[PDB]
Amino acid sequence: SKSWVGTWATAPQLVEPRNMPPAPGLTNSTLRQVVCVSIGGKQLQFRFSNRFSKSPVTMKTVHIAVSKGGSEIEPSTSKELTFNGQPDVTMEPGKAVISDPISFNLKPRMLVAITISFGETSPDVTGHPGSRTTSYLLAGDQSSPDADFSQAVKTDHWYVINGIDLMAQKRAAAIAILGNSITDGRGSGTNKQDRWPDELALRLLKNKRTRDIGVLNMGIGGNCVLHGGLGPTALSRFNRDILKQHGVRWLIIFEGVNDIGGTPDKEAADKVAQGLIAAYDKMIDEAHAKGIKVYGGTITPIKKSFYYKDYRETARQTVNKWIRTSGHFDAVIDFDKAMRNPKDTLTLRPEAQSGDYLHPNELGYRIMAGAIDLSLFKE
Repeated sequence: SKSWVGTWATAPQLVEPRNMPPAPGLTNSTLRQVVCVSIGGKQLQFRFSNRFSKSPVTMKTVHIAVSKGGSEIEPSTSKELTFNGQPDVTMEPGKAVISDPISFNLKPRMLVAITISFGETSPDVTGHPGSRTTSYLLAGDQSSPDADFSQAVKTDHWYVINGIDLMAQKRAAAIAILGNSITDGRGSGTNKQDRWPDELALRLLKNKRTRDIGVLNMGIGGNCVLHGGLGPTALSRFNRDILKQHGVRWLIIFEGVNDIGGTPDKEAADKVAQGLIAAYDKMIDEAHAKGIKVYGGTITPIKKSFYYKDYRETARQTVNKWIRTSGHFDAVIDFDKAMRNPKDTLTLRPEAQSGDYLHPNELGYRIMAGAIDLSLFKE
């Protein structure tokens, strides 16, 4: 009568050199990370990824606890994870591991501190650079609940952690979201957990009908759908990051601006527009074959940003016209109409953007989530 449903996830990639951990590095060190769940529950599993590493990675211990802000925890809440009964586990190159199930009082929107003490690690690190959240690193094995991190090395990235799922009855389900920096939260507040999917999670949790619906943010900063970009492309990662999640009954696709932004002329931009349309249809069909409904987000404005060219704007309009009028998506989430300036509809609302006319700010992400009709998520 219960099955696993995702409550938090982050999309993995190979970490670029500029986003690598500062000294003292992960090997033989202890890393504390904070995540903000959506739905709550009582029995959890934790997922860790080595998908983009070519060496094994050993976690000597992993503890979970309620975060009190910053690097501090509520120590009476700390619990150790196990992997086939043992505290330590080694992830094979390119593979993930899932913890044994663990009882934990997980409340909606709880901040969970995950503390990993590592043995040997891989210099090609699997992680999520755009965490929008500070992590804390100490040399050595410092896994005690009373360990002092107040002075740990700060790094605004996530490493290794991949998901939290919980056991839930049939009414619980999750929304998975595929996107780029506009979804994983560039322009959102660091440690404020206020990316647009967070704002959606908050709206769902306060609406009694949707209170058991979780949110899985699979945005990747700089991501492309078709080719290039940062991290694996959306097409490449679709099976892992979307189809293999637990309890997903809806997918939001909101991605493609980076593909358009990378084009050097009209012919390349028109080709990208058609490629994006084809990619959307492929992903829609694959999700439908797994019983998942698919909602399409219109690509938001680019004028006044570094990406703007007249031929790129034409491609953006071609894509948005197809999203709005093809009927291939099960519904349309019109982020473009929510975010565009009423007085200059080709640009973002000035007060709702981060300064670059491409990435929204916190107000903008609130506006975006507020524009989603919650009746799209029914059981």
